[PDB]
Amino acid sequence: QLVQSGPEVRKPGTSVKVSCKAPGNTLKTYDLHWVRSVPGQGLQWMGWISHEGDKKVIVERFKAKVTIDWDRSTNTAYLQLSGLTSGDTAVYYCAKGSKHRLRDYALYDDDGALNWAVDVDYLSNLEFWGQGTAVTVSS
Amino acid sequence: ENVTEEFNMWKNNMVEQMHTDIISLWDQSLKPCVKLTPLCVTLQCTNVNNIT
Ligand SMILES: *[C@@H]1O[C@H](CO)[C@@H](O[C@@H]2O[C@H](CO)[C@@H](O[C@@H]3O[C@H](CO[C@H]4O[C@H](CO)[C@@H](O)[C@H](O)[C@@H]4O)[C@@H](O)[C@H](O[C@H]4O[C@H](CO)[C@@H](O)[C@H](O)[C@@H]4O[C@H]4O[C@H](CO)[C@@H](O)[C@H](O)[C@@H]4O)[C@@H]3O)[C@H](O)[C@H]2NC(C)=O)[C@H](O)[C@H]1NC(C)=O
Ligand SMILES: *[C@@H]1O[C@H](CO)[C@@H](O[C@@H]2O[C@H](CO)[C@@H](O[C@@H]3O[C@H](CO[C@H]4O[C@H](CO)[C@@H](O)[C@H](O)[C@@H]4O)[C@@H](O)[C@H](O[C@H]4O[C@H](CO)[C@@H](O)[C@H](O)[C@@H]4O)[C@@H]3O)[C@H](O)[C@H]2NC(C)=O)[C@H](O)[C@H]1NC(C)=O
Repeated sequence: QLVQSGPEVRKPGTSVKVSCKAPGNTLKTYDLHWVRSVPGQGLQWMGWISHEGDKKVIVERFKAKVTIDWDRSTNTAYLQLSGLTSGDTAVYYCAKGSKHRLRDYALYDDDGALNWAVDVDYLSNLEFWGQGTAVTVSS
Repeated sequence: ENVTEEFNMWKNNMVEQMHTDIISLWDQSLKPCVKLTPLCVTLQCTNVNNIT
């Protein structure tokens, strides 16, 4: 299982922080995802930062106001929100999953080396999910 | 006729010269041949199947 920070209430305008912790260090090879769940509006994908540390994809719709960090030493996921508007009043879930790092077009060299490779990675699944943190913004 | 000459198979230089020769031809025949560096790759190998 996973642990998330407790429910939070924030006055709009300032920032909020959410922490997702794994028990000890048993989930390190798996990649990290953040999701949002506006009630009655389905679920949205906040973004992900992978597990090797080579990706930081965050959806552009939330790129400006949302940051996702990972502390290796404590093995802790950090989610920072800045705008904190009425639309952010919802439940944020931390998920641990796995991807498929396929190798697409790659330029081998004459001698047989690997000059470069786009090797774009594909999302496979999100096995482990946090208990969910409710963030309430009230004016 | 009537000729006696010393011989020494072990101090003979002909063997050394011809060894150097054979080495030279062996290398020269390999110079205009296909390079095989791209073979040094990980090999997924299994045992092989109608074998004594
Ligand atoms: C000759 O070149 C080809 C190039 O295509 C190459 O084949 C590809 O090799 C790569 C390297 O392993 C394969 O990438 C892995 O793929 C698996 C999924 O494989 C299954 O599904 C495919 C179809 O998509 C099937 O064809 C295949 O047979 C399998 O059924 C991924 O799951 C792997 O992801 C792991 O590694 C990633 C990094 O590489 C991680 O980011 C990822 O999170 C996964 O982590 C794994 O390891 C963790 C520890 O490191 C562990 O904790 C996790 O639980 C997890 O197990 C990986 O991306 C690729 O599938 C191959 N096929 C194709 C079409 O690209 C040949 O191997 C090569 N021949 C040689 C070198 O001899
Ligand atoms: C030899 O090969 C190894 C692995 O095979 C390489 O090691 C990785 O190299 C990649 C670069 O391709 C590194 O990825 C980059 O890491 C940066 C580290 O940033 C730290 O600080 C920021 C805050 O500023 C943190 O947010 C972050 O988590 C890190 O703690 C990132 O900043 C980079 O992010 C940028 O690029 C990504 C996409 O790549 C974008 O999404 C981001 O927005 C940002 O623009 C990037 O992720 C990776 O860290 C290396 N890992 C290790 C273990 O070394 C070697 O680089 C390679 N060496 C050579 C010479 O080829």
